[PDB]
Amino acid sequence: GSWKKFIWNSEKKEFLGRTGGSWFKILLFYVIFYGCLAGIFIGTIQVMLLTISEFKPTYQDRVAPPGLTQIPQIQKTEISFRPNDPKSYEAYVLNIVRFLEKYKDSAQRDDMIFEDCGDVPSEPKERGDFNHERGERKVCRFKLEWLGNCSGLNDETYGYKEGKPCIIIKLNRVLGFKPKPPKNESLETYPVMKYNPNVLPVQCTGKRDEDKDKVGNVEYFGLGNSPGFPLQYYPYYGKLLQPKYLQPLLAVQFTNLTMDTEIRIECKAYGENIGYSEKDRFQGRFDVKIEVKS
Amino acid sequence: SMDDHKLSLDELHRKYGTDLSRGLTSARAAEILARDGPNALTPPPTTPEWIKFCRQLFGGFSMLLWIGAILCFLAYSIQAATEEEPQNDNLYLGVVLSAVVIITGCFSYYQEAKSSKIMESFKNMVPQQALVIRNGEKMSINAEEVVVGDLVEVKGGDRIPADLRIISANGCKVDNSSLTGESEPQTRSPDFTNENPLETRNIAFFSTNCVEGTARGIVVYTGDRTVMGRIAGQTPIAAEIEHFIHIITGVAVFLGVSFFILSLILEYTWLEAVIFLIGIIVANVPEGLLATVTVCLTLTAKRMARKNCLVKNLEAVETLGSTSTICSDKTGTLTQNRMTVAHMWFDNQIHEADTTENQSGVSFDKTSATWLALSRIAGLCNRAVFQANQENLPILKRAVAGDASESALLKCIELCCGSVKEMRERYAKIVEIPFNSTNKYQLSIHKNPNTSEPQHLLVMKGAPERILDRCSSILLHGKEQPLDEELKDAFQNAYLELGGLGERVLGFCHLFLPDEQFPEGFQFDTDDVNFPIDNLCFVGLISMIDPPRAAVPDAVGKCRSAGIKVIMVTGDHPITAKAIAKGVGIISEGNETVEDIAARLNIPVSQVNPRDAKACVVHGSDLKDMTSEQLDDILKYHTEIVFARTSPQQKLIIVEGCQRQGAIVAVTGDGVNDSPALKKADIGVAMGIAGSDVSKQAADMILLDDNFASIVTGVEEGRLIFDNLKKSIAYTLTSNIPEITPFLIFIIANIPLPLGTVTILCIDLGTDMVPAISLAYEQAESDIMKRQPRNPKTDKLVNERLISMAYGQIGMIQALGGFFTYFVILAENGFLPIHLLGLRVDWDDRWINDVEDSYGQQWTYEQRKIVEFTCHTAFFVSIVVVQWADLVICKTRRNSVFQQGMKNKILIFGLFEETALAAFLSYCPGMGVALRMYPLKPTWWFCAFPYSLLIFVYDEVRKLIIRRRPGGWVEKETYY
Amino acid sequence: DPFYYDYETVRNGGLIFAGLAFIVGLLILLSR
Ligand SMILES: CCCCCCCCCCCCCCCCCC(=O)OC[C@H](COP(=O)([O-])OCC[N+](C)(C)C)OC(=O)CCCCCCCCCCCCCCCCC
Ligand SMILES: CCCCCCCCCCCCCCCCCC(=O)OC[C@H](COP(=O)([O-])OCC[N+](C)(C)C)OC(=O)CCCCCCCCCCCCCCCCC
Ligand SMILES: CC(C)CCC[C@H](C)[C@H]1CC[C@H]2[C@H]3CC=C4C[C@@H](OC(=O)CCC(=O)O)CC[C@@]4(C)[C@@H]3CC[C@@]12C
Ligand SMILES: CC(C)CCC[C@H](C)[C@H]1CC[C@H]2[C@H]3CC=C4C[C@@H](OC(=O)CCC(=O)O)CC[C@@]4(C)[C@@H]3CC[C@@]12C
Ligand SMILES: CC(C)CCC[C@H](C)[C@H]1CC[C@H]2[C@H]3CC=C4C[C@@H](OC(=O)CCC(=O)O)CC[C@@]4(C)[C@@H]3CC[C@@]12C
Ligand SMILES: CC(C)CCC[C@H](C)[C@H]1CC[C@H]2[C@H]3CC=C4C[C@@H](OC(=O)CCC(=O)O)CC[C@@]4(C)[C@@H]3CC[C@@]12C
Ligand SMILES: CC(C)CCC[C@H](C)[C@H]1CC[C@H]2[C@H]3CC=C4C[C@@H](OC(=O)CCC(=O)O)CC[C@@]4(C)[C@@H]3CC[C@@]12C
Ligand SMILES: CC(C)CCC[C@H](C)[C@H]1CC[C@H]2[C@H]3CC=C4C[C@@H](OC(=O)CCC(=O)O)CC[C@]4(C)[C@@H]3CC[C@@]12C
Ligand SMILES: Nc1ncnc2c1ncn2[C@@H]1O[C@H](COP(=O)(O)OP(=O)(O)OP(O)(O)=S)[C@@H](O)[C@H]1O
Ligand SMILES: *[C@@H]1O[C@H](CO)[C@@H](O[C@@H]2O[C@H](CO)[C@@H](O)[C@H](O)[C@H]2NC(C)=O)[C@H](O)[C@H]1NC(C)=O
Ligand SMILES: *[C@@H]1O[C@H](CO)[C@@H](O)[C@H](O)[C@H]1NC(C)=O
Ligand SMILES: [Mg+2]
Ligand code: NA
Ligand code: NA
Ligand code: NA
Ligand code: NA
Repeated sequence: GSWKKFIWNSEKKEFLGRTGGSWFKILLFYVIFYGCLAGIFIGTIQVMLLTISEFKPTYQDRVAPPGLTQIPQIQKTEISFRPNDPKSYEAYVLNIVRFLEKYKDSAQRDDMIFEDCGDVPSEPKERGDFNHERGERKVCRFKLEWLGNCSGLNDETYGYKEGKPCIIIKLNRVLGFKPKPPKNESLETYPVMKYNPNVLPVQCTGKRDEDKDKVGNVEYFGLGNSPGFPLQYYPYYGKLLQPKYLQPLLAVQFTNLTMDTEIRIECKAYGENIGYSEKDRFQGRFDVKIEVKS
Repeated sequence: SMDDHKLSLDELHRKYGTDLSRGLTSARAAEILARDGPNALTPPPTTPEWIKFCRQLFGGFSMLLWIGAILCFLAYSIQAATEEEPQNDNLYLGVVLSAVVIITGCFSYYQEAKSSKIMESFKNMVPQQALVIRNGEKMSINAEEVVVGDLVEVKGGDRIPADLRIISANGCKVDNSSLTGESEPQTRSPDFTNENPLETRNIAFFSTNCVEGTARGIVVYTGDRTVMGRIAGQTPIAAEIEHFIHIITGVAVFLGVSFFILSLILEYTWLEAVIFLIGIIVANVPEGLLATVTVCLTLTAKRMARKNCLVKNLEAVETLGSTSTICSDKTGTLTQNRMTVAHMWFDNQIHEADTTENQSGVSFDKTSATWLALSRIAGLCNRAVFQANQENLPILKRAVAGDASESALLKCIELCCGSVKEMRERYAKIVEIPFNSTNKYQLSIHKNPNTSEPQHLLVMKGAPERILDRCSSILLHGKEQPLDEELKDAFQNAYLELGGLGERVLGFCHLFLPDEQFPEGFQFDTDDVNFPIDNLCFVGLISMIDPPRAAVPDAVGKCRSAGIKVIMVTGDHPITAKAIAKGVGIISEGNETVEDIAARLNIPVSQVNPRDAKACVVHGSDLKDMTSEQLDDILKYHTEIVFARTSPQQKLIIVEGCQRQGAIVAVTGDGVNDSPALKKADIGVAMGIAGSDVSKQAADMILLDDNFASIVTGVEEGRLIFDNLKKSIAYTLTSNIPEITPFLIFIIANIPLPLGTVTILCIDLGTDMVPAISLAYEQAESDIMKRQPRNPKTDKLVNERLISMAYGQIGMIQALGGFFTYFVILAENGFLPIHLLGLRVDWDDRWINDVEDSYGQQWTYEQRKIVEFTCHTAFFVSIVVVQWADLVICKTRRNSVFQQGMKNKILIFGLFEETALAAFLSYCPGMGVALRMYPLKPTWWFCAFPYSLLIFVYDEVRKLIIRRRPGGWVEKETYY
Repeated sequence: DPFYYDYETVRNGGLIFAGLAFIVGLLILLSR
């Protein structure tokens, strides 16, 4: 090839066609150039961060109706297990136990942070304003005993050992959001359940028509007797003003599932604020497929 | 078939429409033009337009997007067959990949058709002309309208218009290299040689030339019926572009395969990886830089032909711009070629110009025998006559047949001393010798009407220093006084102060052939040289002015500024040539030859060192006695060289000598024997008005107005294309860093992906389709004729400086301008910049529908993908905004845009097209489900304005440093 | 309402700007 000419000379001392005092300047230029570019980039980022608040986002319309999720964090909306096989349902129980750590009664004893809101559903509690004039805001404390037959004060496999499994439903946190339950015209929503003016109602039914004959009985567990989310929480003040906030939960158990069939179940939440989508199959709603092998 | 050469002239009456004299008929011309077709020729059939369209639509690099669209439709068909909820998002990808090739195929076809329409329009610009002898009288016609049974005349240098049959020939020798291949001139005559019309002295053929002589002949075969009518690429600047595209293709294919095998590691579901591969390789290769060359070359030729400079192939355009030496003739090119008579000399007296429109003015018409004798020489040596239809004007306005230098003194001896038809009345005619540039003579023998001098007299004119040795004994006061050395001193001083004014001079003499030997009845012959051509009777000199063309002294200055050597090659005396060269400015004011510096020091000439003289005047007889090493050292030390008394055969030696010193030579020629010099120089320039056909068959370009300034404007137009190509190459390469670096930061820093495949295709489609072609219409700069000629073996199109400017500097600011907008949108929706580091795995998990942001809110998967696709949309918009400033800074190279202007309108249409496409692709309804492009807030459109302004400010200040300090460090490292 | 942001006004403005910036480019190109 072209050896010993375009690599090194030592009759002009030109490595790669450039002398050593010329290699220094062309590298000093690029070091200074990329230094000033990094400086201008950091400076524009820093200036843009001054227009950003630290209590409220600038735009909230892309989380505007929240999602609705279920706590055994599963992989394709599928739950499948054998009750007489303690290695099939172990990951589900581990997920539920790791989620319900902060909801324990021994983790809510700090009375200067937590407070004792009522044991019946009530109106939303305005903690003030997003202006840092009162420091940290107190949080209502959620008792685990309201999730009875679904909490860890009993069967610690949460029903998975004895057939009938149970999920825990929660609504996604949106900063400043107060959910509006539907009105009471007795014609408005579907089909019929117990109505409460301070409860956002949730209902879990079968998806297809052969699933309504196989899902069996469905039990709900929450605060009170009307199934849904209580309203003396909301609207949440953000994790700067309210660390250790506890969102309300709702447990759902399926006591009479049909064996050896895959059952599709749809859970929907109703309200004026709550809206649904056709591409987002997790907005205001979700679905799960349960298959109890025997 | 048998041609009518065996049958004689009686059967030529009885084979065609009864004409062998006085023309055929002007009315029968339309009859035969109605009976048969025009005298045309088309052997290429056609290739149709649809196959040329399909070559563009399915060609190179556009079949990748066709197979990508096929794979998208295939994946959609498998999803729609075998599953419920078909979710047609692989159909919209297929129609996007279809629309992109349809748009780029239509655009490249439109560019190729617009270039071909200009290129097949340089026909019918200098059409052929044939000399027929129609009923009327010797007219020239469009030469596709020659009919059978017509009678044409062909002189020396003309191309034969159709297949002939020679009737009356005066020494035609033709060159039958069209069908034999031999380049030897073979004679033609109405005599018979062979019983075959291919090897006879008879009939001549289509597409040949009489290189000498003059012959009249009848037409037998026209059109696609003749003997030769029946049986019958890659510009060196396009080769560099299509070699550079190979290396960019290699780098793009490597980057595409290396990104493809990393997309599958991050679980991209094979179709997305393949479409990403195809998008990277298509966006990183500048295929549309190949049509730009064809747009840049062809349009340049269209600018040249409107400046009277007509190229014949596209390879001549790009070699005109690198010219280093122009070897030009003088009469007709540097001067106007309209001679007038001034400052005669006889009886040791320089007379006055005789220009008044009143007779017996200041000083003329002292009627001795001398003036009537010299007028007899001026009238009886001429073959030029006044044309017809001219008894309406008197002297200054008539049209004269023949050359200019004979018509000029015809226009002088009509003012005084009677008429010239009176002189044809008086004296007789026997024989003549026509002037050629190898003898410099013109002599003619004539019979006196009277017996006052009963001896028969011959008249002679020519070049004065070549006449005087023959025509010796000066007739001073009607006498026969012999020569003295002071008589030749008076002659030399007279020629000195006649050539000092820049005047052309001729010399005149006569002999009186005495009838002591041959009586009054005695026939005479010439090429039998039986008459004395030595010791004749000299009379005196007549000079003519020749005014220079009005645009020449600015053109010589523009050649001097641009570093172009100009060599004057004349056939005149070294006095007149030196005076004309000092007049127009070839020999500059400040350079001197050896002779004037020897005369100003009063020292003899064989003592001065020839290295303080920058100028030179080389006699033509000394050029024969120069060896090949004695020639190029005159082409090396002197800057201003003038060759005088140079025969047109000696031009080839000068061309080869200039080429042996490493130059690109442009050479002007207009004769039959100028053709060896024309197809040896790098640019042959023929003349269009006073030009032969053999000259404009052998030249690379034609001067439509015979002007030296038009060659210099052709050099400017050839110099423009390298700037205009470099600017377009520098613009197309800057959009590769923003199309590559998002995936690298996505895989290194683990942030959500800032730019996707569809928006890469949109970026490339808009911002590299129209504004890349707009930079070929850019005008010139203020200093294009202020730089050295490029050396087309050392200066390439693509440097190291160009690559480091396009990739290393402008592309990085263009990438940062989009990354800033990305962080702005994600910070305003709720994800601050430090939170984004390491979020890629949870963000792209389809079954995690509560992802916590900086404020504590929880996000569904399709809720956060809409924010990511808004970020993709604004990346595309910010790239458009910085490409505005890139296109504005790329239009100059060292001038600023404040002293250049915004007169390019294709560029402004490209800017508006960019902005309109970016606004429509974002704000149209239905774009969210097809392209997945979402609307932007109005305040997010101004996020890339600081980086556009930074590009503009930096690239203005760098050009100011280049202009203020030439040869500095910045011009070494940043001048591409 | 901090959760609405009507996009129809900016869409109308963007399409008006697209039509304007297209016809002005058409009048600049065909000005010859
Ligand atoms: C997978 C990782 C991807 C890495 C990032 C991608 C960037 C790489 C793209 C650059 C390659 C393109 C160069 C093509 C060369 C064309 C060949 C040619 O004809 O040139 C003739 C010329 C011939 O040279 P010459 O004729 O012009 O003059 C003499 C030059 N010498 C003395 C060197 C011979 O060769 C060159 O172009 C030399 C190239 C020098 C390198 C130029 C600087 C490039 C800097 C780009 C890196 C900046 C960062 C990139 C992004 C990273 C950020 C994450
Ligand atoms: C905020 C942006 C707006 C402002 C943008 C500023 C743009 C300016 C960029 C180009 C200017 C570069 C300055 C070079 C000056 C040296 C030239 C000179 O004086 O010649 C003689 C001197 C002396 O060398 P020399 O001319 O004699 O060359 C040597 C040749 N012999 C040996 C034969 C004599 O030139 C140099 O040596 C300078 C070399 C160092 C190169 C520059 C050092 C780093 C500074 C460059 C940073 C550029 C800032 C970019 C930031 C913009 C961010 C986008
Ligand atoms: C791109 C070139 C031409 C100029 C560089 C522009 C920026 C200056 C680049 C350089 C390196 C980047 C970042 C890479 C490393 C991080 C670690 C970061 O420290 C952290 O807080 C992360 C770890 C933690 O504390 O949790 C502070 C600096 C920072 C943001 C850097 C800030 C500047 C970045 C964006
Ligand atoms: C031309 C290409 C190579 C650049 C595109 C990649 C980005 C420039 C990368 C480089 C490092 C990244 C980031 C790494 C972390 C820093 C921290 C950040 O710090 C702050 O501004 C706030 C810190 C504070 O206020 O405490 C400055 C910029 C930033 C986001 C960097 C911004 C640019 C990122 C996304
Ligand atoms: C295109 C060229 C310029 C390369 C990109 C330039 C950036 C400056 C590069 C250099 C190394 C990159 C990153 C590699 C190491 C990380 C660790 C990171 O530390 C963390 O806290 C990350 C936390 C986590 O990942 O979980 C801070 C700096 C950062 C983002 C770096 C920021 C700058 C990156 C993107
Ligand atoms: C502005 C100069 C530096 C560029 C010259 C050519 C551009 C075509 C100019 C003409 C007017 C300029 C802009 C003026 C403001 C509008 C706002 C933008 O629309 C919005 O304001 C968002 C909300 C809405 O459209 O209703 C549409 C494009 C844009 C940036 C224009 C795009 C084209 C600009 C950059
Ligand atoms: C050019 C360099 C050397 C100096 C940088 C000066 C720039 C003009 C600065 C000043 C304020 C900066 C930015 C601050 C915020 C961004 C995003 C956006 O601002 C908002 O997000 C406010 C929206 C809202 O809160 O309603 C529009 C303006 C922009 C692009 C600004 C563009 C100009 C920046 C980069
Ligand atoms: C976001 C911005 C930084 C990108 C585009 C900035 C351009 C550099 C702007 C600045 C002002 C604009 C132009 C406004 C009109 C004039 C016409 C022209 O005025 C003349 O005197 C030309 C006279 C001639 O024909 O010779 C000089 C350049 C030009 C300034 C400007 C060229 C550069 C423009 C397009
Ligand atoms: N028709 C003519 N009869 C007698 N002498 C002539 C004639 N024409 C030209 N000459 C002289 O002979 C010289 C040689 O002829 P040319 O080659 O034509 O020179 P030129 O025309 O002056 O210069 P160029 O640029 O080569 S055309 C001329 O320069 C005249 O001095
Ligand atoms: C919660 O679980 C308890 C046992 O863990 C259920 O109590 C038993 O329910 C069965 C149902 O027929 C009765 O026969 C038993 O007598 C009950 N035992 C006790 C100790 O109460 C209880 O029904 C469950 N609650 C539900 C399903 O709402
Ligand atoms: C489950 O038990 C209930 C008893 O109330 C019965 O009505 C229902 O049909 C049972 N479902 C199945 C699937 O056996
Ligand atoms: Mg001539
Ligand atoms: Na391309
Ligand atoms: Na040639
Ligand atoms: Na570009
Ligand atoms: Na590209």
